[PDB]
Amino acid sequence: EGRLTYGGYLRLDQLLSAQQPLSEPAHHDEMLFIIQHQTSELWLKLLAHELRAAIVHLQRDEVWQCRKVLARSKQVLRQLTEQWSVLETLTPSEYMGFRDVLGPSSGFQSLQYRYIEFLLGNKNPQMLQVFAYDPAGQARLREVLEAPSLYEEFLRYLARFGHAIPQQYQARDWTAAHVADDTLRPVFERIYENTDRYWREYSLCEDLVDVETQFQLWRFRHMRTVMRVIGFKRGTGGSSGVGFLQQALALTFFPELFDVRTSVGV
Amino acid sequence: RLTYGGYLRLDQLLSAQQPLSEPAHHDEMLFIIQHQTSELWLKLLAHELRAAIVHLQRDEVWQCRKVLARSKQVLRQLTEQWSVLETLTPSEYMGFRDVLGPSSGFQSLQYRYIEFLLGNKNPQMLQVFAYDPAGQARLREVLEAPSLYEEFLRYLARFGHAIPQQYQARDWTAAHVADDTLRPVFERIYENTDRYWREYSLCEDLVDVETQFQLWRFRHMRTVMRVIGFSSGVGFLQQALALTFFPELFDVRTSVGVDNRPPQ
Amino acid sequence: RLTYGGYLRLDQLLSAQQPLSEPAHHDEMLFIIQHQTSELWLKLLAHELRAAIVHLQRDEVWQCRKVLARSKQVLRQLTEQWSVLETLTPSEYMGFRDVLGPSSGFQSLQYRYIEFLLGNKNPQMLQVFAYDPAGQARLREVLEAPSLYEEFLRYLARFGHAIPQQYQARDWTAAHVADDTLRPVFERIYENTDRYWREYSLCEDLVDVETQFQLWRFRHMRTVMRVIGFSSGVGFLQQALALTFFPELFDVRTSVGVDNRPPQ
Amino acid sequence: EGRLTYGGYLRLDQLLSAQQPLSEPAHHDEMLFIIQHQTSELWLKLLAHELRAAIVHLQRDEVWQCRKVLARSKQVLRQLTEQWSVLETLTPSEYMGFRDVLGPSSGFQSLQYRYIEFLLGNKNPQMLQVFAYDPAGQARLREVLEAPSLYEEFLRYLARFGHAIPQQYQARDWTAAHVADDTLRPVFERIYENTDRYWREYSLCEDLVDVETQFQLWRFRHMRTVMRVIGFKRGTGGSSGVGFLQQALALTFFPELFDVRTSVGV
Ligand code: HEM
Ligand code: HEM
Ligand code: HEM
Ligand code: HEM
Ligand SMILES: N[C@@H](Cc1c[nH]c2ccccc12)C(=O)O
Ligand SMILES: N[C@@H](Cc1c[nH]c2ccccc12)C(=O)O
Ligand SMILES: N[C@@H](Cc1c[nH]c2ccccc12)C(=O)O
Ligand SMILES: N[C@@H](Cc1c[nH]c2ccccc12)C(=O)O
Ligand SMILES: N[C@@H](Cc1c[nH]c2ccccc12)C(=O)O
Ligand SMILES: N[C@@H](Cc1c[nH]c2ccccc12)C(=O)O
Ligand SMILES: N[C@@H](Cc1c[nH]c2ccccc12)C(=O)O
Ligand SMILES: N[C@@H](Cc1c[nH]c2ccccc12)C(=O)O
Ligand SMILES: [Mn+2]
Ligand SMILES: [Mn+2]
Ligand SMILES: [Mn+2]
Ligand SMILES: [Mn+2]
Repeated sequence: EGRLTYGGYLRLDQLLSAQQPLSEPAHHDEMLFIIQHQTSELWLKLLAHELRAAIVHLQRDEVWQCRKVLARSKQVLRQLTEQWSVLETLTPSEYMGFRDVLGPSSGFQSLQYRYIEFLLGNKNPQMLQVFAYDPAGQARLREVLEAPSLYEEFLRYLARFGHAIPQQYQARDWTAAHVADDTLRPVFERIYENTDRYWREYSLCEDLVDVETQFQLWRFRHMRTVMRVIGFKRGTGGSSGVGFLQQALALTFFPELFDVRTSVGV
Repeated sequence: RLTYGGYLRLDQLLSAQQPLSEPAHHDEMLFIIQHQTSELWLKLLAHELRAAIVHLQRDEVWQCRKVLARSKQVLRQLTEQWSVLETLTPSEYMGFRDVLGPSSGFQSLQYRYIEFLLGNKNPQMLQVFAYDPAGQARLREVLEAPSLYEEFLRYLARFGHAIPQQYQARDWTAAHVADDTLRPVFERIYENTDRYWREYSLCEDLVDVETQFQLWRFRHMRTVMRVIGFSSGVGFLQQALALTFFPELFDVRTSVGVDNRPPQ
Repeated sequence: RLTYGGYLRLDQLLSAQQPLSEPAHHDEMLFIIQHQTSELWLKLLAHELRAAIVHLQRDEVWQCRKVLARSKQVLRQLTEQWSVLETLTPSEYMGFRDVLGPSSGFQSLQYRYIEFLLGNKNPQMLQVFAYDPAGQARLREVLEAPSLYEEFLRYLARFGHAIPQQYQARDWTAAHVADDTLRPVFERIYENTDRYWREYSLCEDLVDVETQFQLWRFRHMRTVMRVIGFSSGVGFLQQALALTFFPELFDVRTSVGVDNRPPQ
Repeated sequence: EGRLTYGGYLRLDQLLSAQQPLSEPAHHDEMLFIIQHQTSELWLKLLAHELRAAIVHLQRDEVWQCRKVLARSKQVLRQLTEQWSVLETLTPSEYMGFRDVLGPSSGFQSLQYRYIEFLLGNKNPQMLQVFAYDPAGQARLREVLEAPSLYEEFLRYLARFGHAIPQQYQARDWTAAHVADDTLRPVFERIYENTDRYWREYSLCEDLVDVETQFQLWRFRHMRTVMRVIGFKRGTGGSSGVGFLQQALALTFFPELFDVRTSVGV
């Protein structure tokens, strides 16, 4: 159909022909497994689309626009987090009926997910290997890898307005994951200590805290779902499974924002 | 097949987002993805509802309930996701709505499948799918088969319930009409849950499914209202809220009351 | 004050659940707690909405938005919690509904406060609170004061917007009537968000608040429908869905369209 | 008003006069702080009410009734978990405006919460000390402490139907928290390996997994909220704060149910 019809515009012939279970005979629960991932991948694509715009707004000092885009980003992350409730209706007995059809593949190979991790700041050049089979996508990942993260662009925004931001944030090896910077503590303390004056900065700090918290919630529900489905069995990717996902919850995108809590109003 | 992206056919899935606006409008991606995620969930919902029907045809109560439990969760995601589209403002929509066609989800085959399966049969709807004789035939099969509700009634008939003989054979293509003779049947079930726990649990599962479906319809309407404002249009969506899949289940609420409980 | 239970006054709070059924019916506790949690949330909502009004009176936009953000979250909890009551079946309710009085949340003072604050003023409602002259007077104060919406309009008037002079002084006890002269005002705001971002963001916050409130009304109605089935009754709840707090905000959707964007 | 009026039935004069902020002047955000806890305490009271009934149903082999009560229990836990989203709008700058008015009190002193923990199996006789000031409530906690938990009643249910349940579960020191029992693995493996036959047991196992998962989600959101409000500052109760809440996520009510995942369909 033409791009002006409902199905043609949405390219449903292509979208709705992408569900191909491998189990033989076809296991009833494999459709859920596939759709759970595909809906997530679509939301991740939208999330990346929105986050990229949030970065551009920050670079241009467009605060309200940045916040609006981040508001939608939070709603998308919330859908990604809420949907785990569907997959939790998948029991170990059902999963073991087709887990074998799956190869040594895993979410590790999710290009879109890695894209988000990179955009938020959890850079990992060593992650470019898993996508060696695909140079095209690998290239797009490299771009974000070599560019300032959402968090670093926020720091650059603060720098443009006279905040005491270290000179290194003007230019450095962006491919290296951000490391907790103690010198940023006084910067955020000032913001939280005078919110009427630094309302723009204050609102953005809380938006970032919201984003990270929602992301961690996604990681937690992910881990808990894996736990109830495969328990402590090793993952098809090669990790310890739950153990590895448990360590992921220890990661932090915006450490200084959480650390400042300990000194606010001291 | 062997890799994450290969198994999930992501090259195909992630190349299905093609905005028409040019210069490309930032908010068109949301418009597309909002529909596509919904279509994927609707496909899963049909997959599960078909299984629920099979379980009823096999007198498999707990299995039917488990499948319906997942169905409720899928309907819940479809309902909750409207919150994302609510961030689409009139200012943003007016920037790309002009390049879009004049259709809506009214043209969704997957959605019509759900309506049909639940019992809201409409032979006239087959016309809109004339362009697709394949999907038209696939939809006609559901149209000619008993709905999820009618299969529940047939299940009840197989176990002593006073289900009218008409439910054994009739023109299933016609949408179910409220049957007052079913009132005593549901009253007996709700008035003796200790004995009719299977039937009672299924009745409540159906009420859950319909209620969640109505919530989807309401959130849909409220989202459309805040985007384009106020048959067809939002008026048609308002009328959809007056539709009911399992009327007798809601009607029985007004007459249940016999107390068959033992000494307490 | 010094201890957890003392500070939260739990001895008082947790001794307020007194079922009337005897023998006590297991499901009456839910009925009570469902109402009490809602009343607590409504109290917080009034607390926040009052603050939102103060911020508008002080031209404090970001503060108003932050308070409204919390208000939306409170309304969301009030809406989501209906899922708990949906597990109350007709079979269970018929076991204790007889000992209950003939009233409903229509008699909720806290709820009426919210309706009034949002603009749905009704002097006649003061009568139902005649038994409580104190609460009647506290409610009358909100009745005689500009609503959250009218304070938003007054804020707009202070900054060059073509707000009618009538909004400077009038009988606030009367519910706001749809004003077509406000259409060009909101069109200008939505057609130049780069300049009117403050106004644009507040307009959308109000649409969010009203939409979430309507979702609460809908879930309320659907829950009542599945418990007791189908002016007064569910018919009255159905009519409540036709009420609107900020009509002009929804109406402008049908006429926005001027494109003031720079070259792109 | 009489118990037949709306306000009289719900005892609103008493319920709505229980919000007494201590800050001076009255801090705007203290009302949220109080109401957030009071709504939670009301849901916890309902949860305990429902869980007690679930236990009675299990003792009487009333499976569908038990499941229905657990379904409502899950919905209540979901409300308790979802509401954290309201409290997350409370920033460090707002909280520090009245955190001082609060004494050395903490959720540790929540009798209703401890009641739930005990009912689920996380027994701790040493926790009877914190409620020494209140012998009345302390007594009610002791009852559940000395009685079989929800999980142990499930095991006793399985025992009544011929499942290979250890004799110790017929009578033992219930005040002692349940310890992971390896001998239960074969019992749950059999259930998950033949769900058509053991559908009753299967459904109950999944209900318990649902309950524990939802409870852990509550613990996680609790911890994340504390993290964004007070950061890594020590709690008013006396613990490390986030660190302590982090260890709480390591606790498990029904270990055998999660451990069996590793051997299901081996
Ligand atoms: C049956 C349900 C699921 C199970 C058992 C499961 C299991 C796992 C395991 C064991 C890992 C660790 C790597 C390995 O050794 O394989 C992993 C990683 C990952 N999974 Fe899941 N998964 C499930 C569903 C999902 C869904 C629906 C998504 C959404 C697209 C997803 C996204 C991811 C991602 C993005 C990683 C990489 C994380 C990182 O590098 O931190 N998984 N999964
Ligand atoms: C802001 C975006 C949207 C607008 C303005 C809109 C508008 C409408 C309107 C006016 C109708 C009534 C029938 C007609 O006149 O064509 C309709 C129906 C429908 N729409 Fe929406 N829609 C939007 C987004 C969506 C999304 C994301 C979905 C999910 C796939 C969806 C699904 C449907 C369905 C399934 C019907 C058929 C309902 C029925 O036959 O009762 N729409 N839409
Ligand atoms: C199964 C239990 C419930 C039933 C059968 C029920 C029924 C009704 C009915 C029939 C009305 C219409 C006015 C009237 O005729 O009195 C009403 C109004 C109302 N109810 Fe519900 N209700 C229930 C639970 C609740 C709960 C838990 C709340 C939360 C506090 C609540 C809040 C309200 C409010 C605020 C109104 C006034 C609405 C308005 O004036 O638009 N109800 N209820
Ligand atoms: C401003 C928000 C909050 C903060 C900063 C906070 C902080 C803390 C901290 C630091 C602890 C550890 C013990 C200590 O050293 O004090 C704790 C424990 C606890 N809190 Fe929270 N809390 C908050 C809100 C809530 C709410 C709304 C509830 C719901 C009633 C709650 C329930 C509990 C419970 C039940 C424990 C005991 C847990 C256990 O023994 O595992 N808290 N809280
Ligand atoms: N972060 C929350 C609360 C919030 C709204 N506006 C704010 C401004 C500043 C700080 C926090 C907020 C939200 O985005 O809803
Ligand atoms: N890694 C998962 C399997 C898996 C989860 N999601 C996937 C998506 C595609 C392929 C495999 C997977 C496991 O250990 O069972
Ligand atoms: N029908 C809308 C556009 C639209 C809504 N939903 C759609 C789905 C697909 C394509 C277009 C649409 C219009 O008036 O233009
Ligand atoms: N219908 C609700 C409540 C429920 C659970 N089990 C039931 C059995 C019978 C009737 C209602 C129920 C649910 O599915 O969660
Ligand atoms: N009005 C209902 C009972 C009821 C509903 N909500 C209430 C709140 C409080 C007291 C009673 C009620 C009846 O017909 O009896
Ligand atoms: N109203 C939505 C979306 C939004 C965020 N910021 C905005 C600014 C202007 C208009 C809309 C928005 C929200 O509050 O999340
Ligand atoms: N545990 C999920 C899924 C479920 C429903 N019925 C079941 C029966 C057996 C196992 C799991 C289920 C729920 O309660 O909704
Ligand atoms: N323990 C919390 C204070 C707290 C949270 N909830 C409470 C309820 C009552 C009294 C104190 C509290 C802190 O460290 O800040
Ligand atoms: Mn059979
Ligand atoms: Mn009768
Ligand atoms: Mn000022
Ligand atoms: Mn005009």
